[PDB]
Amino acid sequence: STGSATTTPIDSLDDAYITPVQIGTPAQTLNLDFDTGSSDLWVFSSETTASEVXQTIYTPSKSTTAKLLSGATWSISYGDGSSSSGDVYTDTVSVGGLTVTGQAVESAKKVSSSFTEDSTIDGLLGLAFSTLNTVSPTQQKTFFDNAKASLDSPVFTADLGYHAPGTYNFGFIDTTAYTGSITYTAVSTKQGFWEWTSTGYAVGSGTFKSTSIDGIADTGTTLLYLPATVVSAYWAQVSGAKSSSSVGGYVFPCSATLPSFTFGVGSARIVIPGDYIDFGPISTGSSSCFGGIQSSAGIGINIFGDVALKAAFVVFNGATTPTLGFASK
Ligand SMILES: CC(C)(C)S(=O)(=O)N[C@@H](Cc1ccccc1)C(=O)N[C@@H](Cc1c[nH]c[nH+]1)C(=O)N[C@@H](CC1CCCCC1)C(O)(O)C(F)(F)C(=O)NCCN1CCOCC1
Repeated sequence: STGSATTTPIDSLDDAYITPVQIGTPAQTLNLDFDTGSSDLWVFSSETTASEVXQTIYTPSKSTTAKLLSGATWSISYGDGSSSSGDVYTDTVSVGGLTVTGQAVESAKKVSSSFTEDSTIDGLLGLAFSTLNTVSPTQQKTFFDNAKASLDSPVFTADLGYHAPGTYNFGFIDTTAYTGSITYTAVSTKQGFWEWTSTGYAVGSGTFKSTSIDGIADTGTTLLYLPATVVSAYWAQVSGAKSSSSVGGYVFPCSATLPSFTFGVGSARIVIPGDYIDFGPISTGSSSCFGGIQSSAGIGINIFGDVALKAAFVVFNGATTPTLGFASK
């Protein structure tokens, strides 16, 4: 089997991307943030404290296929400080026409304020490795892990758009969605992520520096977070750019024509166009824009988030020894 679903930016800044997910019988359609940096499928629900709901909710008692997973609970927090917790059902879940039975659906009893505040995100669908799942006492498998037995190939692909709709595919590689060929690189699962080592980088039309960059492919992070020295080298080529203590990163004049940023995948190169690195105005109508490449020093891990991923066609190869593929597009 295969599935193919459209993923859409939630706002004008490409802050996040949502993808429809059908849960239960009859199907309840929720828009979830597909997140290759975590491993829980959790939803706003009829269980969620009412004052914390502003979203479409899952009601397990309206689904004939929902089963309570007795004794199971979950609690998660994210790098940006947000959190949620609750209890666990198994139910039928479909993405893009691909159906899994027995998927753990983590029903939120409570959600943090940033979740309440974002009307567009009805929950998360984690796509990192199942070892990061937060259900206790027994961790639960991701949607991808449960799908692998039936998929035509144990893969999924991310084709995120720049201010445009894009696609998540499960079980096949669409050869018409990219140019050139895919280059694969090794993945370490020791921290539960799609963690890999980039072979280096270049700024604009300058030289490629072969300094290894260990980081994670994370569709649930907006920006590209790289080592301080790399980020400094990038913004050195932007004459109005400076680090802003108060705003929380590099800011630059919105009228700048930004250089591209190239990262290495083995011998291959993925080029992020300059305008992808313009995240957007600090506030509507500002003359200052926030950079899309920021230092990873505060977060402690390099993150190839959406600014990077949306420049590529990305293959998450979940064979027993997983790998990550990148192609230009
Ligand atoms: C506006 C912004 C200044 C650019 S922002 O950083 O706040 N944008 C958010 C995404 C967002 C956009 C719009 C609406 C709501 C949320 C962002 O990029 N958050 C990252 C920031 C980050 C990463 N690292 C340090 N900081 C994040 O937490 N991403 C997680 C998923 C997000 C959470 C908020 C809701 C949307 C999904 C994440 O899962 O990708 C993660 F990898 F960063 C992470 O937190 N992974 C958790 C892994 N744990 C390990 C232990 O086992 C449990 C799982």
